[PDB]
Amino acid sequence: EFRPLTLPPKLSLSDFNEFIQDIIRIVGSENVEVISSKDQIVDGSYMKPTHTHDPHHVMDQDYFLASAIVAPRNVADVQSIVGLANKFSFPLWPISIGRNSGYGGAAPRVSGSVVLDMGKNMNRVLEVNVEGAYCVVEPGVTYHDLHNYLEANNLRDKLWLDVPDLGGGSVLGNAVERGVGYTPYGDHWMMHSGMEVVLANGELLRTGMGALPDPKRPETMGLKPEDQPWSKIAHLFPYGFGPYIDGLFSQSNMGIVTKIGIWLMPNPRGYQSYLITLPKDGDLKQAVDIIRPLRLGMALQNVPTIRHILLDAAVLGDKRSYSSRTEPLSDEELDKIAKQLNLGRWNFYGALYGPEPIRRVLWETIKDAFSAIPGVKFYFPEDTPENSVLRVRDKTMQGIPTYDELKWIDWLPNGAHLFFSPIAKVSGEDAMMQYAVTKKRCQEAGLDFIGTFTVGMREMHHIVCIVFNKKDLIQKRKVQWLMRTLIDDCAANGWGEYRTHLAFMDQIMETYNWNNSSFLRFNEVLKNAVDPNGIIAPGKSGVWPSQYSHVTWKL
Amino acid sequence: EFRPLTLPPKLSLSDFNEFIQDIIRIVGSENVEVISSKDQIVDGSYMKPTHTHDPHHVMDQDYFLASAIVAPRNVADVQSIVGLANKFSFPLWPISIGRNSGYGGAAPRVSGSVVLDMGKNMNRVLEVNVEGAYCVVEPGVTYHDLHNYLEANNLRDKLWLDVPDLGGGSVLGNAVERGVGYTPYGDHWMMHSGMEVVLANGELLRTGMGALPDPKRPETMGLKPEDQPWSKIAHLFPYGFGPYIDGLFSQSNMGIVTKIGIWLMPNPRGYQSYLITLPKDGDLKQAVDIIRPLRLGMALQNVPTIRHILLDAAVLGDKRSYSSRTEPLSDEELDKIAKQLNLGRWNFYGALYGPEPIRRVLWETIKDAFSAIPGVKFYFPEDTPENSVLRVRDKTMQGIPTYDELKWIDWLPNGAHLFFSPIAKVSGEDAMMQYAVTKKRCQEAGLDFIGTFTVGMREMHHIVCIVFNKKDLIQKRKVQWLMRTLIDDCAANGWGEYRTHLAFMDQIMETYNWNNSSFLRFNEVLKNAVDPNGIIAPGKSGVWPSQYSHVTWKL
Amino acid sequence: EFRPLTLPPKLSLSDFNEFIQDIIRIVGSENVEVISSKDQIVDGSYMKPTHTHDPHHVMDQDYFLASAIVAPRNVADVQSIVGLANKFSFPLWPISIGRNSGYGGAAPRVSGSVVLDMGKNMNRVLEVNVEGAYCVVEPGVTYHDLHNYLEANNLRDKLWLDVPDLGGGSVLGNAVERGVGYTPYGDHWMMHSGMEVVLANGELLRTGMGALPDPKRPETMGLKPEDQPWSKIAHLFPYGFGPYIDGLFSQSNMGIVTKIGIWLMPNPRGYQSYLITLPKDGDLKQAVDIIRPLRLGMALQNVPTIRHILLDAAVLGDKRSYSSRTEPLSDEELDKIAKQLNLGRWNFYGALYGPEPIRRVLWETIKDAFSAIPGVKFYFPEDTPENSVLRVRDKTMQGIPTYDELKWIDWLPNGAHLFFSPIAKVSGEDAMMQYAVTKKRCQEAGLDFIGTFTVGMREMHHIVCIVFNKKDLIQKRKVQWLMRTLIDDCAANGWGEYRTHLAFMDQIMETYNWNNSSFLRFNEVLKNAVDPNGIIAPGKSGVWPSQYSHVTWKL
Ligand SMILES: *Cc1cc2c(cc1C)[n+](Cc1ccc(O)cc1)c1c(=O)[nH]c(=O)nc-1n2C[C@H](O)[C@H](O)[C@H](O)COP(=O)([O-])OP(=O)(O)OC[C@H]1O[C@@H](n2cnc3c(N)ncnc32)[C@H](O)[C@@H]1O
Ligand SMILES: *Cc1cc2c(cc1C)[n+](Cc1ccc(O)cc1)c1c(=O)[nH]c(=O)nc-1n2C[C@H](O)[C@H](O)[C@H](O)COP(=O)([O-])OP(=O)(O)OC[C@H]1O[C@@H](n2cnc3c(N)ncnc32)[C@H](O)[C@@H]1O
Ligand SMILES: *Cc1cc2c(cc1C)[n+](Cc1ccc(O)cc1)c1c(=O)[nH]c(=O)nc-1n2C[C@H](O)[C@H](O)[C@H](O)COP(=O)([O-])OP(=O)(O)OC[C@H]1O[C@@H](n2cnc3c(N)ncnc32)[C@H](O)[C@@H]1O
Repeated sequence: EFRPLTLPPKLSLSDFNEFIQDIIRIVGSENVEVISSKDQIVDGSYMKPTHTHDPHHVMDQDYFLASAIVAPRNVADVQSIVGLANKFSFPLWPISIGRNSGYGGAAPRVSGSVVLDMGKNMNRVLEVNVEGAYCVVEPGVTYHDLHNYLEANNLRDKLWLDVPDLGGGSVLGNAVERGVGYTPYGDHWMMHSGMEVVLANGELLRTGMGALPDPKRPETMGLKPEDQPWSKIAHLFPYGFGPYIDGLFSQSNMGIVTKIGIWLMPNPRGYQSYLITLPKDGDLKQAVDIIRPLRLGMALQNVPTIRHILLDAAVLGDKRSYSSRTEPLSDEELDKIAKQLNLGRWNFYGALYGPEPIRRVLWETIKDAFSAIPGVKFYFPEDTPENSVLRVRDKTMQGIPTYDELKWIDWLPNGAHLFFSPIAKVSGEDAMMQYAVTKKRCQEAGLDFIGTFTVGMREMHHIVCIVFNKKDLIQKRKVQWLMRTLIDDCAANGWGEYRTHLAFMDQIMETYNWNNSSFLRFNEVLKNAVDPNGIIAPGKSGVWPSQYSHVTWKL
Repeated sequence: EFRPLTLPPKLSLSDFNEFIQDIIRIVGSENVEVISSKDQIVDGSYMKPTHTHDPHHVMDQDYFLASAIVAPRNVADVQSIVGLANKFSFPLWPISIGRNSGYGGAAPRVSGSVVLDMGKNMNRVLEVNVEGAYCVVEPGVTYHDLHNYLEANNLRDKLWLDVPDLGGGSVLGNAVERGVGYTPYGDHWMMHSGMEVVLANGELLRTGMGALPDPKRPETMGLKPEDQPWSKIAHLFPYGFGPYIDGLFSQSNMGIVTKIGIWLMPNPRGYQSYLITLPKDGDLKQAVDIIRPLRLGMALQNVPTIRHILLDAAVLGDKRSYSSRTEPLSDEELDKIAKQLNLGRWNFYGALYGPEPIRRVLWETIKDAFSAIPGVKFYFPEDTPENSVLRVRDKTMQGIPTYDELKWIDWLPNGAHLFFSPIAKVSGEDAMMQYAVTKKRCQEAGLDFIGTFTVGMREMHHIVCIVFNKKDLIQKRKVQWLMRTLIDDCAANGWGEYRTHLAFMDQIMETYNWNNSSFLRFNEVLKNAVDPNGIIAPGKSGVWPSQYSHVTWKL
Repeated sequence: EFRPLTLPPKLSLSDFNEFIQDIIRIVGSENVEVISSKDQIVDGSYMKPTHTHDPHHVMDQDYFLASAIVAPRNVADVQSIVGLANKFSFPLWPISIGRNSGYGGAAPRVSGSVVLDMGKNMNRVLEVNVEGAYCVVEPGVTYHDLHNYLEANNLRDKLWLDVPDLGGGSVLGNAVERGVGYTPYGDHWMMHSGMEVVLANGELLRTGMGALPDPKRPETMGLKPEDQPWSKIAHLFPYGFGPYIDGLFSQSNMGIVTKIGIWLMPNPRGYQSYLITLPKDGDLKQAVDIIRPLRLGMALQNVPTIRHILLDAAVLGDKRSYSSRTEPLSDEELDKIAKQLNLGRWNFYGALYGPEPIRRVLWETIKDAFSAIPGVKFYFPEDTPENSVLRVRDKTMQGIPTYDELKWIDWLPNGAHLFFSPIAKVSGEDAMMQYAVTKKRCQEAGLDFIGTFTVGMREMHHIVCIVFNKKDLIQKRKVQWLMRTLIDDCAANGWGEYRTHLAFMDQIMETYNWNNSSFLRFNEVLKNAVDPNGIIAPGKSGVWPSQYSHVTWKL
């Protein structure tokens, strides 16, 4: 409790101690973990994450690190700490889950900060409404939970989730992060309606229609604002009236979110998952010119994703279990692998939704569509092996949370994922053009290119999956080089990343430099006005309170 | 030029004069119209709007009024004036079109303000890209234009708009206002990607991916930031990286928008409009419980709208041309009218989109769906008269801009529309429950209830259409009473309005009072930080720069 | 001493401790009670009140609560603490008595505050002057005391008090609260002349003529300002010269009052109390049209009060001792009760004052007046039973303090009074019109309407007496609902409450919203200027120092 390994800025030890003390004096000694010595070395697991730092560590492991961690027990709690963080100018690092792995996990941008483990005690499914087809959750509600909640309330037969590759993340955190999932409810952020947050001054706020208060009633009298129910329309319409501010709340540091309204997808009455294996590495090109109008025409239902063989392969076994060769794999061993598995070089998964008479037609147009690609082959989970990736993806394209993809995090003995994610047009050319670049460097990096193009409706997210050995300093540096390098090129070409690890937020935000950082600047102004003190997650999205030296702080 | 009828606050005449002078000294005498005497009495037309005030005037006609008007010729212009408005603390009232009729039109919230007729000279279709299925426009681009643009470039066969009941409004303004249209691209605001605005400090900003700058090239050298092209992804992905600020830009006074990226809907390959007449006033109830899961299942394509007989009737002829009776019409004369027209009490229009094999099925489920409603009857524009509303709605549900609905603005000799628009759940009950309230007051008001429920996907917008005689002070007051009254009740019931005339922004913003105006307050803080001086449209969405007395200002 | 259960805002534990320490270091350990654990559960009694909170608790019992309590021993003391409250920004909650029960008692608006038990040691009758017919008192002087003081100085034969229903309250506190009593000296606040208060800066002030200092004299040399006598005219004329500021001192948080000049009523030379029972519930109507011109003509002497049967009945026995029926009593059981007691539905008490030749005439006009009401019946305490309410009221209408009315606080097993008190015109219509509303809700509330119209000379105070069970959370919520509900309606009708419990000060102050809170705003400005720090009773009368989030604070 007395002497963490790292103080936040300008902070005195006594102050830390007092601050930390009052905090124990509220959330309970149970709710706080002070980080006193390096024996923190304990990185974690995906099963039970470390909140102190970056598990997959690229910089010094100990580089981005908490001074201590706090489990607020309830909103009022969050409110009080904000007060203290304000009294002492101790800044906070709020997190729901811990899982922002491949992005930094629980590690705070600024070291010596306070990690606000929000999900610990705030695990509630506040509500699930069928007629509205939505749910309301706390940070702590992981996807699996949100799911089991449905199962145990026999709702599955009426409403469905939308999960990301992994089952464990916070439904809530992922949404503010603007994460991605598979069904037609894939765009997480967009699926929200009505949120709540403890702004910096410690004041509570609820968005959109969340502002229009539920009328009064004998049963609702005297409940803290926090515990008050919401208005009817709160979660069925996100806008409200006048300035639509929710966005200041995603991937920013404008506030601490306590709750959120997530739309649920009504069981559609028909579902069919599949694969369309692509034979040549260059097929990736025509496939896109293909996938393009189908998605826009909505012939393409959920989010199409087109996987690189190894992703699947890695999902399948370690790199070693395929070729004990320190260098990266030859254009040739892939094909060999591509065949060993019955996959392509490129591997397109999707799903059809609803009444079969329409699923049937759609498939015709698609199946019929991808036919111009030679050696193309179509499948249904049944037409494939038991360890089959497509197997998992079927649960996936239907809200069922897996955990199997993690295994690809295993390719290299010390696995640590990291993802580069320039966004590119749905153009086979551009897709190809992008890729070339990406791969080339992975090469240069001593790296196996590994990645996928998830298809947005009018844009495409290229996720370069960089595993790397968390213990080989030589490689990690190679990775940092690679990273920052790719960032530069991408932008050189006009492609921005849309999400990133802690260590690159800056470089990333700077790419977005039109008219002289005009945007960053605007932002700063707003962060200032609202977080006069910088307590809330300074450095996020590379945004810094004036209290922070851009000089001492950026990277 | 010398002596407008109204000065903005704390402004001296000399100052006005100097301010106004320098302004002529840039935009040209052509670009400015000084409002010197009441002979402004000239209200307008929909064909060529008055910018000085509120055409359909509820308060004193002259109540909300410009001191003068200015047509910025180009962005730099807008930038300079901002400077002047800042030099003199003269505030501005930016408008694209002029058409915000039923909301106030060109009338500025604060009188003596400067009306910034943005659309006058900034009429450009900057771009339309087919592969992206989007366009980029200036305030001045009205819908008809955006349309004729397609026609004259033979694009109609590939891309389609999404219009509101009327053809003339600014595509751009309507979007920031969060307006509504008919096709599946009905949600205007949501269809935007990449915008540009002159913030208050006069600095330019482009959102999302608009921040990621187009790489350099010999042909783009030396163009003002304003004239620079955009990045590839600029208009195909709205988010960018870090804080998603676009929303601060809709229905707010955070900035002056110069341009915007609007998604275009690719010609779908099949379209079928229709009507399903509802016989009993109470049918409105079951219809909704009906429409509800179809929209969520997406069986329901574009935005369903369920019209009250009179809307159609009024679209059809004046109230007099149906019953010279100063009082409002009897539950009975309607039915009589409902029959005279072949319509119902309630009248549901929609459209099917794409390949007939799917249109066909959909219609079955729908046609098949509404069958539980007795006396229900289905139609295609062909199955109806030539003056038929459905005729117009077919052009409408397909991006073709009409002008015919205006005629309903004619019901009462001096027609002036005004709309009340509580938002309610897609629940027949609630729908009914809402309505009751609404109508009851229209009664009390000496008013014909006239309205419609446009169906949002998970919420429903009830548009009460209040015509009223712009010259009968007795009635107008009745209307104000009605208004403010309805506002109170609605909220009493938990329904917020989402858009409103100038004269009620306040009352409206106040309904949104959860946790003590927590939201309004937050907003104010942001407006402050960014418009330290209050020049930009103070009072909008009922948000006021501290420079403004809430005491002297609210209503 | 070390760890109260609640800190005031932004306060650190060490600070509390230091603050609390210095305070012990002056007023004595005897004078302070630190609130360390929930074992505070001890609500109290009317005989010896709890200062920590709200005895009759509507919100969480523990909702509004002290951090500790302090008994300043003398003014200098009050002055020093003010200093400390200022040094630490610890705010204060000053109280004389503790009895503000049905309003909150000793509970501070803001929890974690310091309760300033002023009356503990400042119990003095500083003076009673016969020729002036006034007295001067400290907070601690309860009414009984002020009375016994007269008895033991044989003054009763020359001067008389004016008590409220209860004997125990602070004569002083009740006056600043603008309380009410029975004789012609019923308007407490108005009976004051010359007061003294420790303003926020810790500086002492004496009002009106209190400012004109008593000339110097050998015997008065060197006495603290506090102990200095007053000028002659100090207590016989309230105004002084220039701005009449006393009012900033009643029901506000502009200062801590240490003393006050209260006018005494000279024994009048004749007194006769009585009752005029009203038979029908609707008699209440004509009675008022009756009582109206008599009061204005002054035929009506003291404050007439017209009681609802149950008040008397409850004064008489518990509800159970009349009808074991969880629901509220039938219009019928009342009449039955009304008869069981010899009372009416409505029950008008009063008194005649002075020389019999005039009392005699008055009574004629009155007796003669109420004769138009059928079944009307007149009485003198003698014409009634021993447990008779009128018995008590005779002592009452003559300054003699009872304690018997408390028993009505007993109707329901866990008794807790609360009072709603819209003010209405002296119009039988309005009176009736008001009542209807009030009762209707009590209904809805599962509540027995219980109340009375005390007649002001040109306005009438309707005191709805809500008992309710302090342990039944279901009911309490019902009460809050009821409350806030009634508040809304009343105002809907144009009736304001004039006094209220802690938990509604806000809702109440907001009703008073003419011209946009113009008044509240003005007030705030003044509180600001004078209590730059907010230490003095923030939130009172719903007025909050800018140091206080209206967002975090209101209700
Ligand atoms: C390891 C991994 C990650 C991954 C994968 C697959 C694997 C094997 N899939 C594949 C993928 C990856 C990236 C992209 O772009 C697409 C696909 C994912 C997937 O399919 N879709 C995704 O969107 N992400 C995937 N990820 C990444 C990762 O698994 C997810 O992003 C997790 O959901 C993140 O973890 P979680 O524990 O939910 O978040 P947490 O550690 O709590 O941090 C959230 C961040 O947001 C802010 N924040 C969080 N909570 C709050 C609160 N309460 N208030 C305010 N802000 C909050 C913080 O800044 C925090 O840093
Ligand atoms: C008369 C009428 C109106 C109408 C109708 C039908 C009729 C007969 N239909 C039916 C309807 C009405 C309301 C609702 O809610 C639904 C349906 C409409 C329709 O089908 N859908 C609509 O969304 N609106 C309809 N309306 C209302 C009206 O016709 C439209 O809202 C117009 O599009 C508004 O006029 P326009 O000329 O485009 O706007 P303008 O006068 O320029 O003002 C825009 C406001 O927004 C801000 N703003 C505008 N330009 C800028 C710029 N450049 N920068 C910054 N802010 C800007 C301003 O605050 C301005 O006040
Ligand atoms: C329980 C009850 C209450 C009651 C009753 C009858 C019963 C059974 N009678 C009937 C009645 C009730 C309400 C109304 O409107 C009319 C009639 C009362 C009566 O006949 N007349 C009344 O005026 N009130 C009656 N009340 C209510 C209650 O009994 C009285 O209001 C008491 O006199 C209040 O208690 P007391 O102990 O005197 O006050 P205290 O707890 O010290 O608080 C006073 C408040 O004023 C401010 N304040 C107090 N002291 C100071 C000092 N020294 N400086 C500055 N401000 C001070 C504080 O804000 C404090 O909260």
